[PDB]
Amino acid sequence: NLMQTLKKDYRLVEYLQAMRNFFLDTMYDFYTSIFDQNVSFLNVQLQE
Amino acid sequence: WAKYSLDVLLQIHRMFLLRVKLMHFVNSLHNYIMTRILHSTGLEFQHQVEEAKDLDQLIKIHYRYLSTIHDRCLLREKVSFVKEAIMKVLNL
Amino acid sequence: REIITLQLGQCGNQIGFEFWKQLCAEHGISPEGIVEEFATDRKDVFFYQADDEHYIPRAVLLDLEPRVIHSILNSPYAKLYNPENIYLGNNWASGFSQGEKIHEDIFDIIDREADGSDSLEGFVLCHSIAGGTGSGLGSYLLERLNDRYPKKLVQTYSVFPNQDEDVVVQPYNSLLTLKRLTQNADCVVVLDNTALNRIATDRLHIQNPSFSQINQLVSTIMSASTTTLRYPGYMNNDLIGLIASLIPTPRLHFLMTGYTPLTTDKTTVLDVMRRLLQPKNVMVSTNHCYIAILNIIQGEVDPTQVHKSLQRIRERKLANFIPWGPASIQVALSRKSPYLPSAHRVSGLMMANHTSISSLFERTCRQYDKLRKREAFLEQFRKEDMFKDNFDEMDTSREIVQQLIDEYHAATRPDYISWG
Amino acid sequence: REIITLQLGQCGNQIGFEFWKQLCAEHGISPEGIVEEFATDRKDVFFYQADDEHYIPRAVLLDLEPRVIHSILNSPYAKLYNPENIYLGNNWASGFSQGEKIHEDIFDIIDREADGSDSLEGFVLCHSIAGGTGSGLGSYLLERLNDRYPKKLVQTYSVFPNQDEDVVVQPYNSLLTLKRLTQNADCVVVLDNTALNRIATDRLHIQNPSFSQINQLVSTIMSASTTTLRYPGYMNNDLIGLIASLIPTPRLHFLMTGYTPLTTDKTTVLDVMRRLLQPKNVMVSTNHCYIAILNIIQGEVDPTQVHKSLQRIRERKLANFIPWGPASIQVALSRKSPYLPSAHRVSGLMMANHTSISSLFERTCRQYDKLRKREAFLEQFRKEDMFKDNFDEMDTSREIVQQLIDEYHAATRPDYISWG
Repeated sequence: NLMQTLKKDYRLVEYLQAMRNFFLDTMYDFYTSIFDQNVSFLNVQLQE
Repeated sequence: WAKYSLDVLLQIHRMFLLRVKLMHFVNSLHNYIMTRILHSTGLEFQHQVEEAKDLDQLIKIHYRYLSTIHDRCLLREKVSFVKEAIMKVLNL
Repeated sequence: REIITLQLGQCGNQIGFEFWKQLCAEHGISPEGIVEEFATDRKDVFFYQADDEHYIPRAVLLDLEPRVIHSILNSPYAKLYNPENIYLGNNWASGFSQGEKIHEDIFDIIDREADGSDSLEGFVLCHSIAGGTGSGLGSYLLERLNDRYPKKLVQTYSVFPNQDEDVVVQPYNSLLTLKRLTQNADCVVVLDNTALNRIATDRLHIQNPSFSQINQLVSTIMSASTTTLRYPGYMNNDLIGLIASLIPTPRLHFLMTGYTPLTTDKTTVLDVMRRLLQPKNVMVSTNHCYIAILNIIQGEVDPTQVHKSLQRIRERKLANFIPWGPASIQVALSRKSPYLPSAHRVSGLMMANHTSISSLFERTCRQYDKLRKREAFLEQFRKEDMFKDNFDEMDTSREIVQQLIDEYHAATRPDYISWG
Repeated sequence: REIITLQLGQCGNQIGFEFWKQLCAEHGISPEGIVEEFATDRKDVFFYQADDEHYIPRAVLLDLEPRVIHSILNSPYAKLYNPENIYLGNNWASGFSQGEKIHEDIFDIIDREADGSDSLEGFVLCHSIAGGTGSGLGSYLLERLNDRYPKKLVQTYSVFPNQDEDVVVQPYNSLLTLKRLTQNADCVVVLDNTALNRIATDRLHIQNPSFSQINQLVSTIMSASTTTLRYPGYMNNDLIGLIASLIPTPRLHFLMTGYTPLTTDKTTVLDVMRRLLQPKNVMVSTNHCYIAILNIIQGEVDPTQVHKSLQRIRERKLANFIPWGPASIQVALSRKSPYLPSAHRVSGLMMANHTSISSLFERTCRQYDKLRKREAFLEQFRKEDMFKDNFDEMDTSREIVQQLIDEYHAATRPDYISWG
């Protein structure tokens, strides 16, 4: 029951899906723009 | 980074053989690192966690998922015989 | 990123029409563009999110003596794409000269759609080689595109002019167009009309409607090649990455077409790999050796299957190798598309750089050499005379295609520190 | 390992057609090659695992004045085998000269299929001796095969030219072909046309369709002989092991055919052994003594039955012995094939080296000697004159077959430290 209501609210699978997508298409484009530094520059490129 | 540095370029036609001579090597390595480890071991790991009904085993299957991908993509020890080669072909 | 597709000529507008209809049926859109409820994807590669809730494709509609383009006009897929840029034969010189005198406003049409999308990856040209309508205008527009924009990619889906054929200026037209293809393009995808004709007369018993069925084949191939861009993967979500491995040098940029089912009208990766490597599941029909092959598969793929299949492909040696280096068949995995028919659930296609296309080139060169030696098959076309009274462009194109054949044969050698 | 089967001439293409149809019905394949659900076996001996999921046999299709080969063309078994290598009489000299002038591309056809399979064990020639169409071309191709590849085996399934026969050059043709058979072959399987004709007119009451029924017999024998290769046993899963025991020396390589049911249209090993040893269950009809016999049995064999049967065969002495050594009838056991008709559940066949075939050889030599002494039966064939104006090849073949008869009679002796 506890594991059931952990996958219907506070879904660990959701955070897992986000995790392994914040490395490896989209994060390619973000880093290739940096190819052409600074730590506050990265925040504003990342939020774009 | 190494793949995009080798894939941005637009002697004579001779530079382009040197392009293939390195670009193939990094491309095959990239295919290995993703598919054979980070997606194979991921695909078994999902089918394991969806049948965990316990608090305790859920931590353990996760640690035994990271620590084997951390072995297969090696960082645990022998970074003076595996890591250095990858580092110097980055300078290539 | 985003691809702007250009279609011109009757054959080119035909294949663009069937390709747009194929992508309309594939993605979740109506022929008006009405959104469906089932649509990891992308709908911004060929499609603009356009401004009446129709994902209107960025397509340049060009007509030259329109007959089938009129049928494209009164059609339910004319509510999918029409940014209203339609602007007005049987020869390369006529189409070239007609494209020359009006390059300005059609370049403004190109500029309008270039301003239309936020990003750009390449220009895909729906083209027919020595098709009359596509010919000449296509070569001139190829010169305009590669000169005006040196920072982007140019792709040309091309047929090889052999349809069991009367036009005797066709080798001259194909030779001049091939000169433009070698010099003014980054990559060329070439198919054989006779090969697709043989495959069509094989799988069915059709003899008369061969054109429309060939259109089905090329549209399926064009959807299959850009599935990895339209659906987000890990690599070849841009064109240049797929273009990079097969092309080792700016002269060898001509790619063979393969696709392992010839059928859509159980299976594993291992069987379709060995079924792909024969030259009679290739839709383009001495030592002949591939430069580089790349295969992309889409289906219910077990990830161990590609691994041991590539094992079997190695120790069997059923693929032709490259002497001067490693550049081999690469396994790529893509997503199975929604609303595609459920036959051949594991289905793969290949794009490959082979030296065997040099044989087809020198065959057409031999036909040109025959008609050029006889000097009775220029027919004295007036646009051909007025365009070049000395006809030295035919000699220059012959020199360029001869250098191309020599570079092909030099790449065949174990030394490619010997050039041509 | 893998066997590449060669068929040539109208009679040779006839027996190859019936043999391929027999193996198609035997193994789990359609006449297209579609896999069945019931198929310890092997399907890689005569069959390539070919590239449209049809187990297409590696067969060289040769035609010379085709009449029945046209009927082979429009047939459902033309979807089983056709690697598209068909390339174009009544004399040995004509077929020899016609094969001589075009040896290059047919050798390229041989090279194509030699590159086709991964391994090779031998070349089985569907051949007819003095059949006109098969004759001459078969002898020339035998010279080409044994000269070009000295590392492989050459097998020739051959008939003995006596069909109760008009052709009077037939002894000359058979004599020249027999010279080639003795000198350019590793092993020859010989049958008698008159023996199979007698057996066919015995078991049925057919007089006119004797050819087709003889084709059934030789195809059944050819399937029965290679059952031990096609189904994995312990020995004679390669050709050379079965070839080894019967052939004691390179001159005596001619093997008699036996098969103990003459019927397929309860039983034990003991009865079929004693039924096999008579010379009237042999399908090839002074002291005459076998060199070596080998029998292969297939069925529901109790393993004690072969043991006590061989006991009975010893103390009865119903087989002809070898003086100079031990070389006797050997019991081999093979698997009963799937989808074979359930008559004679315990069924065996034999291959044997007998000196009695020397009698048939000297009979045909006597016919040649008669027509050669009379000098009225060369008929002045123009290819025979132009091929050899002096006709010394007939004398050389006569010398070789005389040495063969002398070596046969010397092997008959208790001393074979006396040669010929």
